[PDB]
Amino acid sequence: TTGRIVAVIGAVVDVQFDEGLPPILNALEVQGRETRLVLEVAQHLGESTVRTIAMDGTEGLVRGQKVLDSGAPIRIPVGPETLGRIMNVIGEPIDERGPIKTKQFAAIHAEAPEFVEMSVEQEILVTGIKVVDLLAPYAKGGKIGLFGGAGVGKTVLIMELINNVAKAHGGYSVFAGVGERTREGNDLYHEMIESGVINLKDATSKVALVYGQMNEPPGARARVALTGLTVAEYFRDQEGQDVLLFIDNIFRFTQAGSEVSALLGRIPSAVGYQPTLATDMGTMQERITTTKKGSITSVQAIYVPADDLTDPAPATTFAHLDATTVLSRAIAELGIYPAVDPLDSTSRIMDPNIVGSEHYDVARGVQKILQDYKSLQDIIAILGMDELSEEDKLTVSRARKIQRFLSQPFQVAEVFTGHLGKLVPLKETIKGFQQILAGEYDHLPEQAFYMVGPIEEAVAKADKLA
Amino acid sequence: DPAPATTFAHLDATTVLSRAIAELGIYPAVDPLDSTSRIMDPNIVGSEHYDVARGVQKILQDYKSLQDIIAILGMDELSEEDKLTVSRARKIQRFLSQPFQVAEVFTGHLGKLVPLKETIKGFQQILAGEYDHLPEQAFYMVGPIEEAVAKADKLAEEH
Amino acid sequence: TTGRIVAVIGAVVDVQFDEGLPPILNALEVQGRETRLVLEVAQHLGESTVRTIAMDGTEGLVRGQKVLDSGAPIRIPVGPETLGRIMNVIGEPIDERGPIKTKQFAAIHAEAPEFVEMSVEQEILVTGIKVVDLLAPYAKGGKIGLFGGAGVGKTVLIMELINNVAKAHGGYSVFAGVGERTREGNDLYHEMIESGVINLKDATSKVALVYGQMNEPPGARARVALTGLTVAEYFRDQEGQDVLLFIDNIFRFTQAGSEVSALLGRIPSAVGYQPTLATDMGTMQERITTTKKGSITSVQAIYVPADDLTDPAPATTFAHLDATTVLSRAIAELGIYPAVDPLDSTSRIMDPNIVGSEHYDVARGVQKILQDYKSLQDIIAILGMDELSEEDKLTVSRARKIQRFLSQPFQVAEVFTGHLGKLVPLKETIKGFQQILAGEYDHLPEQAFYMVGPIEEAVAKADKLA
Amino acid sequence: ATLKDITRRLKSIKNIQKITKSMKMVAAAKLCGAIHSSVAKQTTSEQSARMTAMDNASKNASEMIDKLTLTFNRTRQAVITKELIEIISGAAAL
Amino acid sequence: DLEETGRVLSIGDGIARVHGLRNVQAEEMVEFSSGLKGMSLNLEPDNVGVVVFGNDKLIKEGDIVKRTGAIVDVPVGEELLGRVVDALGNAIDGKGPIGSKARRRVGLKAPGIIPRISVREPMQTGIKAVDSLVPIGRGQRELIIGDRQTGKTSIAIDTIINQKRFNDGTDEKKKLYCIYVAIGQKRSTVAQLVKRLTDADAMKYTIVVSATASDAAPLQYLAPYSGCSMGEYFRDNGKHALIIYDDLSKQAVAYRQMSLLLRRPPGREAYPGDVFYLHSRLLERAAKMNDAFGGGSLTALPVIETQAGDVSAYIPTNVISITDGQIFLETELFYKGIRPAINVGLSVSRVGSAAQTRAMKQVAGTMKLELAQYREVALDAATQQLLSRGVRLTELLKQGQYSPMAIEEQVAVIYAGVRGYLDKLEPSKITKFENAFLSHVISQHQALLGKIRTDGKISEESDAKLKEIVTNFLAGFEA
Amino acid sequence: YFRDNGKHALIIYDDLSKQAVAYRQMSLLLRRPPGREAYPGDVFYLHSRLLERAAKMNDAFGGGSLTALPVIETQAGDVSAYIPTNVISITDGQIFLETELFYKGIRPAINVGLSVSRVGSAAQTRAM
Amino acid sequence: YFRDNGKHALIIYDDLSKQAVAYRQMSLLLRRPPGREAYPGDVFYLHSRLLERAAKMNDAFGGGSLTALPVIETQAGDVSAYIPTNVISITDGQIFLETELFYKGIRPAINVGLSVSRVGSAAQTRAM
Ligand SMILES: Nc1ncnc2c1ncn2[C@@H]1O[C@H](COP(=O)(O)OP(=O)(O)NP(=O)(O)O)[C@@H](O)[C@H]1O
Ligand SMILES: Nc1ncnc2c1ncn2[C@@H]1O[C@H](COP(=O)(O)OP(=O)(O)NP(=O)(O)O)[C@@H](O)[C@H]1O
Ligand SMILES: [Mg+2]
Ligand SMILES: [Mg+2]
Repeated sequence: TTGRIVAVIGAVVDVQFDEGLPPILNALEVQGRETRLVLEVAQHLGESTVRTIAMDGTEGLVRGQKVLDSGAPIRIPVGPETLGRIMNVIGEPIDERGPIKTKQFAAIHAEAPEFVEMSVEQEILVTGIKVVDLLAPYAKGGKIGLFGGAGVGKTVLIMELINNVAKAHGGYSVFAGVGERTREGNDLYHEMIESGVINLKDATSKVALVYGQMNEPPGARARVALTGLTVAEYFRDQEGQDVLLFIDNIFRFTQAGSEVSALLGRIPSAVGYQPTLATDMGTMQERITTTKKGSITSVQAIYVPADDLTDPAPATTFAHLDATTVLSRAIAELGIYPAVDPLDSTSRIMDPNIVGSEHYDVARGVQKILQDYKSLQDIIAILGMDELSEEDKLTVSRARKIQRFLSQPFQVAEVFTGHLGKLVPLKETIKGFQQILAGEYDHLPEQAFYMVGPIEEAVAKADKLA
Repeated sequence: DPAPATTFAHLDATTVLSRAIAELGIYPAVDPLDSTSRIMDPNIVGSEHYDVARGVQKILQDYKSLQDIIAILGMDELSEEDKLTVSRARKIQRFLSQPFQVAEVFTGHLGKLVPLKETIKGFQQILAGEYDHLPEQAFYMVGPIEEAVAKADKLAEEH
Repeated sequence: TTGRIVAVIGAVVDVQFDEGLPPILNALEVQGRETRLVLEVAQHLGESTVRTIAMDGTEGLVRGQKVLDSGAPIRIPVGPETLGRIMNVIGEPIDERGPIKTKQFAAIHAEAPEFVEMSVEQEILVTGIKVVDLLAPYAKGGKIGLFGGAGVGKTVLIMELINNVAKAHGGYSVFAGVGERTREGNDLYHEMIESGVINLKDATSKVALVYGQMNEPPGARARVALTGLTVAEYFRDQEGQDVLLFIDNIFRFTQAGSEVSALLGRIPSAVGYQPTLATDMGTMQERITTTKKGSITSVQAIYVPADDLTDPAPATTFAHLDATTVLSRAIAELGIYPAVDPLDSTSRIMDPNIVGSEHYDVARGVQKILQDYKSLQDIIAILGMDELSEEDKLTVSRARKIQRFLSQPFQVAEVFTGHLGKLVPLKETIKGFQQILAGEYDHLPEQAFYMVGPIEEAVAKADKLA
Repeated sequence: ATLKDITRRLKSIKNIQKITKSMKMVAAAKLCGAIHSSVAKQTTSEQSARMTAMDNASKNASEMIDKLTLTFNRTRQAVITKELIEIISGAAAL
Repeated sequence: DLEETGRVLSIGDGIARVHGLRNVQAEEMVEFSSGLKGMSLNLEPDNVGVVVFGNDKLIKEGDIVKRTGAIVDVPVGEELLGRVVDALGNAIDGKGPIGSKARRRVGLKAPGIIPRISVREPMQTGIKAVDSLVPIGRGQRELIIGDRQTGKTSIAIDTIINQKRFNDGTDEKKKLYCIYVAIGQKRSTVAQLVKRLTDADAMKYTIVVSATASDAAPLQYLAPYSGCSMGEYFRDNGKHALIIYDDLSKQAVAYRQMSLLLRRPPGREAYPGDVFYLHSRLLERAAKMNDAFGGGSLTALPVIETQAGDVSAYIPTNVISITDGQIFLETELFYKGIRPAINVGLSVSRVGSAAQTRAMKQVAGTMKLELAQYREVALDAATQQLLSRGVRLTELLKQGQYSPMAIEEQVAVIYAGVRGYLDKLEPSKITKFENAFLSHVISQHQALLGKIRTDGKISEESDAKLKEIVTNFLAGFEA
Repeated sequence: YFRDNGKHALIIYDDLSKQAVAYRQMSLLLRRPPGREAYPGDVFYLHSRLLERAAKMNDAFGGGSLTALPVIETQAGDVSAYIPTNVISITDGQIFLETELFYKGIRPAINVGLSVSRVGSAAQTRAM
Repeated sequence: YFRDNGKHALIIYDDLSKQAVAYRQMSLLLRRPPGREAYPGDVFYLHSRLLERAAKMNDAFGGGSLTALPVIETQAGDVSAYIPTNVISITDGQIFLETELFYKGIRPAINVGLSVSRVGSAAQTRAM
């Protein structure tokens, strides 16, 4: 049956049907248009009229324009032929490499795994990053979130994690660009074709790319995540493999939701967001998961608007994570990269029965001395360090070498650090710190532990300083 | 907050409780500097009753002023005159606390009930300087000013 | 065309015109009232009904009461005969000196000069007041933020400026009392009469008064700045003068705006102001600049909310300022008049490319010597003013000569001070301080520079006092 | 951040600020940095150091107050803005 | 006729409700009686909401409305160079009609992933600090953020004025057409701006789109987009452009007015939820095309005004989370005399390195480091030598206004500070030394500068000679 | 009445704060448009017209006067709050009271540094 | 059911905050005006209604019970925020955990300073 547009406001389009009303989520195709314009049915307004959301610009639409009911949600290609390709919200290829001939197609909307499909296996995923490896190890099959403010470190980190992890990965990965910088996809795409994780000739590619950058309208940015998500689900279930799913900024999925919620006729919730922020988010995050049928190690970059971690968006994101890496501008401004907050990043894997007592005991040693140094910062700012006991000065000193020894030069950032990248092993990181704590290096200067790999390179740099 | 701020003018006497005070284990946690009463006039309670009250409140306000000064300096800079009031503030502060018959199950002590006159005397004497030889603890959670000395004694013998 | 009041909700009135509908900003005349009640159009609600904001009480109005479309917006008397007179919001004389017999009339709502009508030359409006002309020059056709509460020389600096600009520039002046207190409004009137700027006898008046009393509704208080603006415009576009516009409390204009906005049921923006904040400030502020014909410079008194410079009101106002004259009790006490702070008052135009390299280096030298002397204060008092090197003893001395030379006797003070006021040309001030800085006048006593005019009167005053 | 808390730290640091500036002068007239520090670990000086110490301490507090106050107003503006949006959402929900 | 027409049902709040126009397209330009133009924003069952591009007080109930049958677009082309127009493209410099023969929608979506390539061509601002520590690349976006009166607008003007040395060349692949959008500023400043540009002989390769404080919100809301389309013209046709949105901060509050007026739910700082999309879509249009798409580009230096240096504010962080770097201008550095007041330690160029000339890379590569060591330590011969370099290099980055340097002269002046021919000199003089040293090299060594301008590198041959030119200058320098 | 008949009257409005509170209630119950602190947009117009009504009339009108003393209850001393702001401006001066000065002993509790009459010495005999 | 059959049940409401969240979302889409931080007017009643059901029945009613340990989440540690104070002013005390004590090594991060039980002694065995 034929539906007709009866109203258009930005990205919300009301379509009235005279016969056969399209159910919610059903994807309607707008007629009379140059490129495919999909509307997603969001609600039944009554009077045979449905309110939808456009997956692309709605410029040019005219009331009375015909809209077709595809009879199903937004279905995208899933399968091995997606690998090495770049697709948009609605699964159309955008890498100028022609149709994506997959057998199966998949709806980008699906129910999350049931409670009986849940996995309880915890097994660390060492990353080579001392701060993450140490204080809040990532977990294979786990949900890693990387919170960070504008320009703090999310991207570079996700990139390093793709370097230090993805490459040494035996399986398929899915990178979902959501509301970020298009030239970044550009960067990523060409960095992958280089390293070879993407192959344009032989069919050996291992990465599937879904993109809906900050140039896209709210409806897209609001669903791209589900698309990348859906492409990851195929690899997990319909193939039972270990799937890596990177998503640079899932916060954009929520932000986008707010733009359209406005137009949908919803009274706004706290801070202007939509009422459905929590649920909307749940029905998505819950699909990003490991089941008994397969695994998904997801790494999600999370933007903190106005650097406010209490903002409904990020706030609401923590409960969905198995591991959190909180980046701080204050730390970044002291030139500590990655600007990871030693005292606000967590991992369900930070358990002695899981990473050992030596690992756990050092981790807590570090979060204790830094915590104790942090509580002294009040006194240091007013009365300097001449008003601290002899004991205090000692911790302050070890904290400062620990803080710096937490930094690390990543390959993906060599241009800004002016140092060759470093990949530190786990034992080496445990060791390095056990030592700084035990006072073993209380004779070396702070600046010696800054921007270095293992502890050994902390010493080398010390001699050079003489 | 609107709710409480609108409720004040409806009262002829207000007793304000203070987390800060309760936190210093002082009960009732009544704020001495924020609890007021309409009859707090010398021509209704007499001059003796009034003066002591304001005398309490003042030394307690002065003590708040030294809270800061000593917060950076330490207890060894105040002239023997000021550090003297600090030492009385503490005692007057502590003497305002009082065990309740209704709060036995909490404190574990025997609730006391103080007659007015014994209260004024009680604070009249402390402000006088009389009990500057007794330890603060002696005034914490007691009845009339006597138990203070008594407790202070039970305190001397135990040492 | 005649309308009929169909809705009155406080200072808001909706009128229904059966045939001809009055455009937005068009003044309507209420029929059947003792005084004149003007309703300024604000919206076309539809159904031949228009909404408006009353310029005076709305008590007595009845649904059905007749209303007349004045054909255009609020028009007021313009031209010479307005000077010395105190005008109401709508153009009515409120000084009870009868009618304001003018042959001309103008609308309070006029688009700002077009881009071509713009001056591209940066000229400095000489006030004859040393500190002003030397440390914070008044951009001809620029806005200057007058900072300082009351009892600091405000009313005196305002009139003096009126005098000087008149004596050395032929241009008149207008005073828009936005949200004035009837009390100070009265005080100012007579304080001006006894100062010469206003003459109730011979047409020698140099200023036109326009008032917007607090007891007047937000609608009224919002338009005054424009009424007084329209008055000043006549003298710029009709007599090619370089007028001077005084807006005492530009803030209360802003606030006046928000109240209108709210009354009209618009959704406030951050901090409760009107969404239109910047545009309300734009449309008006932009009518103040240098045109091919002449120019209007305006001194607007500013109120910083909660002492917060970032609060919307001021921050929206600082976008339109070229200078700031800061009055200071600290200065007023020392007996230094005008009590203009030589270090807090500033100018955008204080640039070599604009005020000449010469003028620049002088203003800079004076700013730096004061800064140097202001620091020394500590040492001088504590460490004793006995161990001051040669370079340290001259600074303090010279600075003091400068600091006092910054004082100036106003011609409008003659009435009480019993001292001939002085109007220093830019040339004299530059050289005056230029020399003091050299040391040419170090062999003179401080009081020699206190309360004088050109540098000459400094030496002449020195010998007499020996 | 909370207006109640910021207001608490500002007052508290404005106080400290006053007391430290006062000590700098007394010292000037006559904690002393790392003076007692050095000799133990191993007047003119003593006062020198005390002058210096309180001085810096005085600045360090003012630079701190200067930063709290900005946070004060930012946060002051935010609270008003919040209270208002709440007030209107209810009205626009009627 | 209600298929291509409509009467105005109501006009107030800034949005005009039109009856009819049964055939209008969303985002379609429409024309009123008074000649004023609008855009179809909201298509509803019984009316059409029209954003009005201009004074909406001129619209009255009943007014006829007509379809232009077109989605909002603006004139585009080389004929716009040396001109001043308003958001709609209407010339406003009295100089008459525009010889425009092409048009382009202002809302065109930006290039996707495929057609791009990492910036790689220099976007020489002529500013020492910038072109050495925060190197911009053609096609990149570099936010210019700082407080009011910090020097933001200069960073940009000196940049436009710098290009002249390139456009008066022969090779179209090195020229840089410029576009300066004026949003929310005062006409006078614009007036004063082009007049300045004219004197520097910059306006001929410059377009100036203006939507000042007097212009209705929508106009200001729009302006940036129109200037972009014009910039895109050069981008997509193999040419290089540089668009400057002089503060989007004002385009944001202008949008906020329409949002709050259209009753869209207020969020953080009362702004709408889309104040980010507003800036992300616009700025995504700035880009570096690869050879298979023309190889041209569009560099955007947007400006953001912070409140008391609070870069964590809502808008400031949005744009930051869009652009490829920020140039922080500190108020304290400004009133302290450091001009340009570029807080180096905070500023960045996430993509300008590869684009930086090999010349700078050499000297400036070591300079970012020496300023690193200095920023840290700011007795002992070690650190004493670091503080000396620091205050000298710092005075080097000091620069005047309206006088952009040439990339080769920079490496020359910088070359000094890095190798150490300033160690023995005193601070107060380093600037006096510069003006003297630079005017000296320019005059007596066009060759060396020319070989560096031409090799974009300070070869071992150019280096040895540049060492001479500096050593034998210190001698004859009058303290 | 006294102001118009050569007589002088001093009027005290105990907390206009409360009056405003009442006005708002009516405003919001009628559904007018709410603003800062939910107060109607003309709340300022409410106090301005009341406070101006006070005046020192001219000998021609009798010489009578109506002096006003409105009271404003601040919260935690926030004077930068909507109504306090309002009134502060509308009136000619302020006598600031404070708890600290109180329990300290300074009674009445007036802050000589913060309180201010713009009329100053005008109404202060030379003796004073 | 247990509390009404001479048996004792211990209930854990793992996160009333999220519960408050969902409640708000529902109310918002039922078109009831929003409020403080956008929650419903009766968010207080949302929890007070649930927690009262926890109780110690007398022997005439079986003598059973139902004890609750509702868990509340705060942001930036603000026990002084809406919901958080809503519940606190309901339950008979509260156990407060802090991140500060957590890193110092104090696990379980229970800050005695703010943690109380309005039952106190009433709920402890002789020996302990
Ligand atoms: N590991 C790192 N080493 C050195 N510099 C870093 C590192 N991480 C971040 N940075 C710096 O911060 C800048 C940008 O960080 P980036 O990875 O883009 O942040 P982001 O989280 O993605 N922010 P955004 O996307 O704008 O919200 C880089 O240009 C670097 O200067
Ligand atoms: N490189 C420079 N050297 C010296 N002075 C400079 C320089 N750049 C700017 N200025 C001065 O600073 C003033 C204004 O700077 P401007 O370019 O407008 O800064 P802005 O950040 O854009 N502020 P604004 O546009 O007024 O909000 C000018 O009047 C110049 O005198
Ligand atoms: Mg990123
Ligand atoms: Mg600027």
